[PDB]
Amino acid sequence: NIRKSHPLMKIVNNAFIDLPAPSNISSWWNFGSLLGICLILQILTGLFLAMHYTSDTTTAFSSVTHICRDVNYGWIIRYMHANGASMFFICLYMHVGRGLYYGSYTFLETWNIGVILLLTVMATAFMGYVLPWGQMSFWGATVITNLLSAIPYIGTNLVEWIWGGFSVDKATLTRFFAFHFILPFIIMAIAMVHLLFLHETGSNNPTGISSDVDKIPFHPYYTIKDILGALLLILALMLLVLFAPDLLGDPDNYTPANPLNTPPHIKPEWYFLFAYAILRSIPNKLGGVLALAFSILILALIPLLHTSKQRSMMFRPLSQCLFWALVADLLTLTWIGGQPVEHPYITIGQLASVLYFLLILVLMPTAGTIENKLLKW
Amino acid sequence: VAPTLTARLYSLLFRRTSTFALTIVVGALFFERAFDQGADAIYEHINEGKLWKHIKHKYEN
Amino acid sequence: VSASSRWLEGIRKWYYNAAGFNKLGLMRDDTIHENDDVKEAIRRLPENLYNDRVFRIKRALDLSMRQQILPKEQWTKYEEDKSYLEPYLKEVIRERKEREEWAKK
Amino acid sequence: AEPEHDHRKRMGLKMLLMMGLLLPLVYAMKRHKWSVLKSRKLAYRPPK
Amino acid sequence: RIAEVDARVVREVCSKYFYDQCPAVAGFGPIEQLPDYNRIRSGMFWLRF
Amino acid sequence: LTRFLGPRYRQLARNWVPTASLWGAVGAVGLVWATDWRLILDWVPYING
Amino acid sequence: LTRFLGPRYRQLARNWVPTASLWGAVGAVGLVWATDWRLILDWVPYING
Ligand SMILES: CCCCCCCCCCCCCCCC(=O)OC[C@H](COP(=O)(O)OCCN)OC(=O)CCCCCCCCCCCCCCC
Ligand SMILES: CCCCCCCCCCCCCCCCCC(=O)OC[C@H](COP(=O)(O)OCCN)OC(=O)CCCCCCCCCCCCC
Ligand SMILES: CCCCCCCCCCCCCC(=O)OC[C@H](COP(=O)(O)OCC[N+](C)(C)C)OC(=O)CCCCCCCCCCCCC
Ligand SMILES: CCCCCCCCCCCCCC(=O)OC[C@H](COP(=O)(O)OCC[N+](C)(C)C)OC(=O)CCCCCCCCCCCCC
Ligand code: HEM
Ligand code: HEM
Ligand SMILES: C[C@@]1(c2ccc(Oc3ccccc3)nc2)OC(=O)N(Nc2ccccc2)C1=O
Ligand SMILES: CCCCCC(=O)OC[C@H](COP(=O)([O-])OCCN)OC(=O)CCCCC
Ligand SMILES: CCCCCC(=O)OC[C@H](COP(=O)([O-])OCCN)OC(=O)CCCCC
Ligand SMILES: CCCCCC(=O)OC[C@H](COP(=O)([O-])OCCN)OC(=O)CCCCC
Ligand SMILES: [Cl-]
Repeated sequence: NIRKSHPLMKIVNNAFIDLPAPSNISSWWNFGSLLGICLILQILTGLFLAMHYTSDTTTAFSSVTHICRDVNYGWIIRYMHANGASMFFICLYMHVGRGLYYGSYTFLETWNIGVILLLTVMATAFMGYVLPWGQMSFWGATVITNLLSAIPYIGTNLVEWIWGGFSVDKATLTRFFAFHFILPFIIMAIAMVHLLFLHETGSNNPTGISSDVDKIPFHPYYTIKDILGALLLILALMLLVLFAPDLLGDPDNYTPANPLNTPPHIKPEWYFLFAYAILRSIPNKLGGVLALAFSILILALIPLLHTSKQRSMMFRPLSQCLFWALVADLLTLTWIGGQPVEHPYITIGQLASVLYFLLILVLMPTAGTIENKLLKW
Repeated sequence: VAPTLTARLYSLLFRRTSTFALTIVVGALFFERAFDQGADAIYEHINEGKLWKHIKHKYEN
Repeated sequence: VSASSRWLEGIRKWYYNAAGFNKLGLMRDDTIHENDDVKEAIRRLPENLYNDRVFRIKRALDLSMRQQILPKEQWTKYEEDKSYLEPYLKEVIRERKEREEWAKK
Repeated sequence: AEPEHDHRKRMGLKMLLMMGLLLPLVYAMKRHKWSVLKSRKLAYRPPK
Repeated sequence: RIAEVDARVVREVCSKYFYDQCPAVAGFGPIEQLPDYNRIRSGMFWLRF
Repeated sequence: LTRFLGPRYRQLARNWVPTASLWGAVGAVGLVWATDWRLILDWVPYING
Repeated sequence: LTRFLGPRYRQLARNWVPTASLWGAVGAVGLVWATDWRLILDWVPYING
């Protein structure tokens, strides 16, 4: 009873112990806590990397090597932080894909707060990749920051204002380090408002049917299920860190930055390849930059495109096929994103980009309406 | 050993939480010594020639 | 009217089994998404239909937890699916549209 | 280029062995608690 | 037999039948707040002891 | 705060002194183990390595 | 979302169009003022300095 009355523990009790939760939430509901585990992992590893990092352009590259060579277990902390960022995006896309399949977006405040969390984590990881100051770090900063130049009539001012100069330089790296430090703490705060709005309604479940008739307490059922999932997250992370720490990185990033020469085979991190592919399928400068932004911001429109009288796709075969056509289409854009801009990849990437927006805007809402008519309602 | 092994472990060590914790902290102590000892002996057997401590005899001084 | 009607109904029965909510003992109206119109219609259900709706959903959530389905004998037959909630929901919608039409003048 | 090579491989071996222990034990703790629910039986007895 | 009983006898006798034992529970009525069996079972021991 | 000086309170302390003694062994062994305290561990038989 | 198309709703919009027009002047002047927008401020008489 003292868990319930103390002003501080009552918040913990009503969120992790006595919280009524559905009895049937699958493994796809584990990624919520794993996103928090990832956020806490990145803060700890990242904080210990800032104790031995310098944001000077002339020593930023060398300070990272100093970590991986001379700092006691500095390398393992370093590669946990890098691979932890990739694990962060694995969990994000599964968390999002879970909500799309099972209709969890109908929690508008929770969903929309979610879209904000996705964008800030994207901004955080982009700036993080600029810090080691390799070749891909510099030219990654060059390409993505120049996207603002597409904004008419103020673009170059926004770009040069952000750069602190006429190009990416020492002033740009020092501030990206300050942003990369602080932005995770804002994310943690926004993640609490994410959970605040969620608890108003409680969780959805795989059936999309209300579960108030069958609820179980979060403890001990989902404390131990979340503990098991965390051990599997650590397994996935430590396999990368301890057996393949460079598999997800680019070798050119181990050469210091050089503003005078760009590598020929630009390849971003795997978690940006699908959207990189969308942008270059449009040769117009402003058009391709808007398509990039809309490929992510379209998530805010998914609640308005829900046509089915059922919430979850568990009982919607036609929507299921279109859902998996979107995953395979996103897998195609990721593949095209990792290949050079040449025949036939240019045309494949154009067709996949059209299919991506065609599925979300046209096909999937029409499938939900066909399904309603098939059930005669 | 007429009583079950797991049965005698429970009555003596697991019934009280205090002795249930003492068996864990004492177990982690003896587990750490034996696990690192056996793990290192396996990593060294696969790599018997390759390691430095397998070549330190050449360089006496 | 058997020729063209039964082919449409044949495709509906195909989809009904493909949807698979009958495999958990559920009926169609048990799966509808609860918006404000649906909460009121459920509120208006008589005692027996409400209690039956509760147990079927409870039985399906229990199955979904165990990743199981009912034996094939206990599946909801397409011809025996009763749209017990539809008439209440139709009235609730008709009442809301009346309010909205009065709110326009 | 990778002086930590040998040490990382030794750690990788220890990580695999501990996971091979902890994964089935933690899995067993999950099923132990959940068994209350997984074997629960329901019955509906409304008045007629 | 009653006079033989002192505080030690109650602590020993009660621990023999209550402490860390599986109870049988029976609930009837508006029992949505009836705690889960695992939580009831966890109530049969003290982590502090 | 004199109210805790009485026969019941000294019977209560006597019931909990075996438990608190053991939680001291947990913390002592836990501190020695977590810090690799050489001053104490040199005396343990098998640990010596 | 057709329910907002009616005589009452178009009387309501007509009552609030003078207010929304003025809040556009507040934001427009506020944007020009906060950014020192030379494109517009060159035309204002006394501001020219
Ligand atoms: C202030 C502290 C902040 C800590 C924040 C950490 C964040 C959590 C990160 C999770 C890392 C997973 C374990 C890395 C193992 C390693 O790397 O250890 C390498 C060591 C060998 O090392 P050695 O060969 O030098 O011999 C050592 C000298 N005697 O054996 C291991 O593999 C042990 C790991 C077993 C497998 C993983 C099991 C995961 C359990 C989760 C426990 C997490 C604790 C949480 C702490 C906050
Ligand atoms: C954004 C950029 C992404 C770039 C990376 C793209 C790479 C994609 C690689 C493919 C990933 C495949 C993941 C594994 C999917 C397994 C699907 C499965 O197990 O079967 C379908 C399952 C059926 O389960 P029901 O809940 O319908 O009923 C169960 C009743 N027994 O139903 C489910 O379990 C569906 C649950 C939702 C799956 C989430 C996958 C989402 C993939 C990312 C989406 C990104 C959206 C932006
Ligand atoms: C100076 C240094 C001091 C440190 C010294 C070392 C101390 C070691 C811990 C000793 C305390 C152990 C007490 C304990 O186990 O109780 C807590 C729960 C309950 O155990 P349980 O078996 O469920 O019931 C206990 C009943 N009993 C006592 C009568 C048998 O038991 C548990 O649940 C504990 C095991 C769960 C592990 C998972 C939780 C850890 C966080 C997750 C990390 C992995 C995922 C990232
Ligand atoms: C793109 C750029 C766009 C920016 C353009 C500039 C916009 C300027 C603001 C215009 C909005 C003014 C509206 C307003 O004043 O209302 C808020 C309150 C209420 O005023 P009040 O006189 O109390 O009652 C209003 C009644 N009325 C309208 C019938 C006369 O009035 C106030 O309280 C406002 C004055 C209080 C100032 C103190 C609060 C600021 C934070 C404290 C900073 C100093 C301490 C660190
Ligand atoms: C830092 C990033 C995020 C964290 C830490 C986080 C955390 C969580 C947690 C703990 C839950 C409850 C447990 C669960 O469902 O697994 C949850 C639920 C949810 N999240 Fe997030 N989330 C994040 C980002 C997002 C994003 C980007 C979206 C969507 C665009 C989103 C949408 C949702 C939805 C719809 C639910 C409710 C799911 C349900 O009830 O079935 N979240 N989130
Ligand atoms: C959501 C949280 C975070 C994410 C996703 C993230 C992601 C990243 C990524 C992808 C890199 C590039 C690593 C590389 O190329 O080697 C990086 C580097 C870095 N991060 Fe973070 N980070 C996060 C939080 C933090 C925090 C909180 C700190 C400090 C308190 C931090 C400090 C650093 C430092 C110093 C580096 C440069 C060293 C290096 O390149 O390994 N990060 N981060
Ligand atoms: C890590 C990374 C990044 C991080 C985050 C990030 O967000 C998003 C992820 C998904 C969708 C939208 C945004 N998009 C790139 O930052 C960086 O410079 N590159 N590579 C690079 C090289 C050349 C051009 C562009 C990018 C990355 O892949
Ligand atoms: C330093 C450890 C402090 C103690 C924390 C702890 O063990 O939590 C208590 C529960 C088990 O106790 P109970 O749920 O049986 O209730 C028993 C009450 N008589 O354990 C869990 O499963 C919770 C998961 C906590 C992981 C962080
Ligand atoms: C409160 C933080 C304590 C951390 C102190 C510390 O760094 O511990 C190092 C010593 C090492 O054991 P030693 O035999 O080398 O002895 C070397 C003596 N310098 O281990 C200890 O002595 C741990 C003592 C714990 C007391 C609370
Ligand atoms: C949304 C952030 C906008 C910030 C853009 C900016 O840096 O503003 C600079 C210009 C300066 O006015 P100008 O006459 O020099 O014109 C110089 C043109 N480069 O002021 C503006 O034009 C403000 C325009 C506001 C539109 C929202
Ligand atoms: Cl480097």
